[PDB]
Amino acid sequence: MKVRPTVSSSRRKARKAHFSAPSSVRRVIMSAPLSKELREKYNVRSIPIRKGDEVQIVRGAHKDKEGKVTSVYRLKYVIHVERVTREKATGQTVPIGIHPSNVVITKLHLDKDRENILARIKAGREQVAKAKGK
Amino acid sequence: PSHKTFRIKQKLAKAQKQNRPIPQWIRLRTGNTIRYNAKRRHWRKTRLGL
Amino acid sequence: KGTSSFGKRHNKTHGLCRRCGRRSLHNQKKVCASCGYPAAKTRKYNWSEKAKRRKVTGTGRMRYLSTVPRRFKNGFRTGVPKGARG
Amino acid sequence: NGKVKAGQLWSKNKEELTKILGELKTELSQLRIQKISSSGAKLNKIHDLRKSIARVLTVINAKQRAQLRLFYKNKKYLPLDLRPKLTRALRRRLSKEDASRVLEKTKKRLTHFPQRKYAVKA
RNA sequence: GUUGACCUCGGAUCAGGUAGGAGGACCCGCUGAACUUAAGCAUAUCAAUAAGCGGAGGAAAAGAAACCAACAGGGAUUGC
RNA sequence: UGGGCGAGGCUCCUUCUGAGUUCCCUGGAACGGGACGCCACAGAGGGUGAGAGCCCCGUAUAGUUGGAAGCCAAGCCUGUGU
RNA sequence: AGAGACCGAUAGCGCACAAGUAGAGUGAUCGAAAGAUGAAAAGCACUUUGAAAAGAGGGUUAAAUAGCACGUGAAAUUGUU
RNA sequence: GCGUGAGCCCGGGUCGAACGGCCUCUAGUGCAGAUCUUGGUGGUAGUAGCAAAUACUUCAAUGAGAACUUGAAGGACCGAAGUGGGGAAAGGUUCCAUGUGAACAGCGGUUGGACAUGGGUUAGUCGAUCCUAAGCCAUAGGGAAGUUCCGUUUCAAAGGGGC
RNA sequence: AAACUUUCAACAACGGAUCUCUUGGUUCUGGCAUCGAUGAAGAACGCAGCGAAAUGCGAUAAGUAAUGUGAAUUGCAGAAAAUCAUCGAAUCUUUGAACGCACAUUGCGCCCGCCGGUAUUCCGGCGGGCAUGCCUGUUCGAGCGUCAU
Ligand SMILES: [Mg+2]
Ligand SMILES: [Mg+2]
Ligand SMILES: [Mg+2]
Ligand SMILES: [Mg+2]
Ligand SMILES: [Mg+2]
Ligand SMILES: [Mg+2]
Ligand SMILES: [Mg+2]
Ligand SMILES: [Mg+2]
Ligand SMILES: [Mg+2]
Ligand SMILES: [Mg+2]
Ligand SMILES: [Mg+2]
Ligand SMILES: [Mg+2]
Ligand SMILES: [Mg+2]
Ligand SMILES: [Mg+2]
Ligand SMILES: [Mg+2]
Ligand SMILES: [Mg+2]
Ligand SMILES: [Mg+2]
Ligand SMILES: [Mg+2]
Ligand SMILES: [Mg+2]
Ligand SMILES: [Mg+2]
Ligand SMILES: [Mg+2]
Ligand SMILES: [Mg+2]
Ligand SMILES: [Mg+2]
Ligand SMILES: [Mg+2]
Ligand SMILES: [Mg+2]
Ligand SMILES: [Mg+2]
Ligand SMILES: [Mg+2]
Ligand SMILES: [Mg+2]
Ligand SMILES: [Mg+2]
Ligand SMILES: [Mg+2]
Ligand SMILES: [Mg+2]
Ligand SMILES: [Mg+2]
Ligand SMILES: [Mg+2]
Ligand SMILES: [Mg+2]
Ligand SMILES: [Mg+2]
Ligand SMILES: [Mg+2]
Ligand SMILES: [Mg+2]
Ligand SMILES: [Mg+2]
Ligand SMILES: [Mg+2]
Ligand SMILES: [Mg+2]
Ligand SMILES: [Mg+2]
Ligand SMILES: [Mg+2]
Ligand SMILES: [Mg+2]
Ligand SMILES: [Mg+2]
Ligand SMILES: [Mg+2]
Ligand SMILES: [Mg+2]
Ligand SMILES: [Mg+2]
Ligand SMILES: [Mg+2]
Ligand SMILES: [Mg+2]
Ligand SMILES: [Mg+2]
Ligand SMILES: [Mg+2]
Ligand SMILES: [Mg+2]
Ligand SMILES: [Mg+2]
Ligand SMILES: [Mg+2]
Ligand SMILES: [Mg+2]
Ligand SMILES: [Mg+2]
Ligand SMILES: [Mg+2]
Ligand SMILES: [Mg+2]
Ligand SMILES: [Mg+2]
Ligand SMILES: [Mg+2]
Ligand SMILES: [Mg+2]
Ligand SMILES: [Mg+2]
Ligand SMILES: [Mg+2]
Ligand SMILES: [Mg+2]
Ligand SMILES: [Mg+2]
Ligand SMILES: [Mg+2]
Ligand SMILES: [Mg+2]
Ligand SMILES: [Mg+2]
Ligand SMILES: [Mg+2]
Ligand SMILES: [Mg+2]
Ligand SMILES: [Mg+2]
Ligand SMILES: [Mg+2]
Ligand SMILES: [Mg+2]
Repeated sequence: MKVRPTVSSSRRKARKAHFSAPSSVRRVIMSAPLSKELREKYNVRSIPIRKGDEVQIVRGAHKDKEGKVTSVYRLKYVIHVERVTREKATGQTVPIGIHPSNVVITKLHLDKDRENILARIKAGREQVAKAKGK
Repeated sequence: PSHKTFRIKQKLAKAQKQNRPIPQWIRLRTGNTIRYNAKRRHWRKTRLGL
Repeated sequence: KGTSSFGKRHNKTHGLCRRCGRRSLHNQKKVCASCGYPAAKTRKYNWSEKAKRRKVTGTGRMRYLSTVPRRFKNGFRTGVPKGARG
Repeated sequence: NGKVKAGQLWSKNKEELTKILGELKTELSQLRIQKISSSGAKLNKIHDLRKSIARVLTVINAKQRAQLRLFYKNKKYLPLDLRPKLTRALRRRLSKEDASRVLEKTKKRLTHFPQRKYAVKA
């Protein structure tokens, strides 16, 4: 249950914020879990998804399909996975939009920025665990 | 009339430039709801007030 | 009167006002029927709430007035973030 | 050629910038003239040229205003654009020292009888 | 005698400043109806209201008694 | 009776947050049903292909990473009676 | 900024939409109608008849009697049997 | 199927995401009328009608389709106070070229002032601009609680020529 | 007997009720005090690679600088972030209390300075100025209003 006066449990406000969030907020909204191996390696549970990540689909009709994230369409709150596609009437191939929360990240695109992120998350989680274990 | 002021001529220019159908690629955008130009004006239908 | 007299309608009582843009500037009186130009004060009456709200603040761009709340929130500060190029 | 980064403009003298600006202006101006009569996808380079011109103008203006503020330091009167723009009422209200000025009569009794720190035991 | 003081009154794109408009829910004034009620209607009522005009702020206004009282006396203003 | 510090505290900006997507059935899709687990100072809310605490954002708690220095302040240091 | 024993597209502000908009008036002013395919356009390739609009096959979809005259689809009124 | 009844329940079809019973609480709570409001739809009814301005015809081309497109020919009208050639007000792109499905042109339409895509307005001499008219608005002043009213040269220290 | 009319039923039409939904209203509560001659509110006209409107912006025009984040935007094209957040530096057309005089005119002037045309005088280009009421001060003045030599 919410307590803080700054937090609001209004369904209307929550939906408005979600569906009119700017691109930077949509980045955080479109987070995906890490695989078990990456989670053990980095002590990080979830991260915002990025183009060039390798993911495995764990929900929907395309379960168990793996591939590289080729586009993160924030405007449509979906991602595009390599070879996870569909055919139009003309036979032309179009990507299928997958929500990032329906996939798991099996391999991460890592550059100092993507990593300062992981170090911050790991340090925060470790500190919180230590403080709770005091 | 042939005799026009610059202000009147400028406003006629603006009306002429606004008198057009909407671009086709607009209707292909995600979340688009514009079907047609709803503010279209014709010299025989609706009189513009100068 | 009626149809035959409507054919003599080829003059203009009102032209375009420079202040409000409406075709309400009386061409002979040189006074705007809407905004009261050229009087300094904008014409406004309490018996027309609709007319008041058609031109109250917020119905236009608010080119300058929309930036005041942010400057107030930050305290009308000056200068640059400690450590800025330039 | 193409985009001009603002990072590489802060070290150049006004003259250097104005020169770059000139080239950009010509390039942009020509881009239009050339585009109209030719299939140049560079009809997108006009956005880059316009933004580069804006960047150079911004850098020149910022340098000139910094120099002017340095010049008008410790001067009683400085131009209105250099004067701070808080608010009309804020600029009109009394200064801190004038608002805090008190009479000598008030100052004497404030010196000798201020609000004390006290407690009352139960 | 003229200049020179000082007294008013002026000139100047003189040096530096200030006011206008917006907003006006609330606030301080001015001005000010009639419908209505009275089973009619004129005093009255609506109402010291609506409309009109001037002037502010985050509150405004009021305010440290030419007060209340008549008591064994209270003690600036405001609000419930 | 004048001046100056001032620990320490309250502010402010900023980093960070627990737990299933395990098995079976239906379904285009489980976020439904059944079985077995976990977290809970968090079972507010929202999204995700159907009613999701544990898929994601958030949610609770005082904390914490780094920073600016806005306030208050125990107590100190120091002038001096024309 | 947070809420509700409130209203739920003829309701709720005139306005859930390019609404004080479109439009009317010389003018002061007056002032609407109008939300919903589907999880995803996957928004029907191709063949055939037709001048065309379209039809008939065929295809997509869980579903096309969900086909941009799109959720459901009443009555008045109408056609066929 | 139940109930005297308002109604309640079930079967079948359609459909696609929420909903109901019981006891309390609550109300913007029950429609045939109000020349009720908004919206939709009928009979009338393929009906009234589409009859002022003298009037059309032949061949050919185009086209899916031609009385009202075009060419040629014929027959006619307006008959210089024109159905002619140009302007003022007013309109604002209707002007020109190309193309054209639907809608509009109360019949049709291959045509169009329609729709769509592109073009088109060149001034020292033509106008505006300059002048003053009826008149309007300032100023000095004087009224008015005031929005403002009068005032236009008036109870004003109101300017321009040279070395 | 058909047709026609009517009644009943199935299917198909017409129409948009019903159900469910809701980035919207409405009402209450809490916090805050910040427009403008340093040119506001409002109006006009423009600005995108492909836009008419809405939104945003002002010839630096769907925006520039700066800070933060950290890889997009997306209808197509393109390229090597962003239609991102924040926002302290700037730009900010014609107007508008609107300020040289006007304005139903993109009208007509004056002053200063620079650059050209043989130029203090005319013409052209560029930049900066010229409203009113009032206050303080400055300077130049008027008056037998008045004071001494
Ligand atoms: Mg007449
Ligand atoms: Mg004026
Ligand atoms: Mg507007
Ligand atoms: Mg001066
Ligand atoms: Mg002044
Ligand atoms: Mg005022
Ligand atoms: Mg009576
Ligand atoms: Mg009576
Ligand atoms: Mg009576
Ligand atoms: Mg009274
Ligand atoms: Mg009043
Ligand atoms: Mg208070
Ligand atoms: Mg006060
Ligand atoms: Mg006293
Ligand atoms: Mg008292
Ligand atoms: Mg979490
Ligand atoms: Mg299955
Ligand atoms: Mg759901
Ligand atoms: Mg389950
Ligand atoms: Mg949930
Ligand atoms: Mg409504
Ligand atoms: Mg409706
Ligand atoms: Mg309405
Ligand atoms: Mg009109
Ligand atoms: Mg619908
Ligand atoms: Mg099928
Ligand atoms: Mg159906
Ligand atoms: Mg359906
Ligand atoms: Mg339907
Ligand atoms: Mg029926
Ligand atoms: Mg559904
Ligand atoms: Mg009722
Ligand atoms: Mg009824
Ligand atoms: Mg009845
Ligand atoms: Mg009706
Ligand atoms: Mg009828
Ligand atoms: Mg007939
Ligand atoms: Mg007849
Ligand atoms: Mg006939
Ligand atoms: Mg005839
Ligand atoms: Mg033929
Ligand atoms: Mg004929
Ligand atoms: Mg005749
Ligand atoms: Mg004849
Ligand atoms: Mg004649
Ligand atoms: Mg002619
Ligand atoms: Mg003629
Ligand atoms: Mg005229
Ligand atoms: Mg033509
Ligand atoms: Mg043609
Ligand atoms: Mg017809
Ligand atoms: Mg036809
Ligand atoms: Mg046609
Ligand atoms: Mg043809
Ligand atoms: Mg046209
Ligand atoms: Mg001439
Ligand atoms: Mg001229
Ligand atoms: Mg003159
Ligand atoms: Mg006058
Ligand atoms: Mg006077
Ligand atoms: Mg019967
Ligand atoms: Mg229908
Ligand atoms: Mg409903
Ligand atoms: Mg401005
Ligand atoms: Mg000026
Ligand atoms: Mg000035
Ligand atoms: Mg003139
Ligand atoms: Mg001249
Ligand atoms: Mg020269
Ligand atoms: Mg010159
Ligand atoms: Mg100039
Ligand atoms: Mg001076
Ligand atoms: Mg004198």
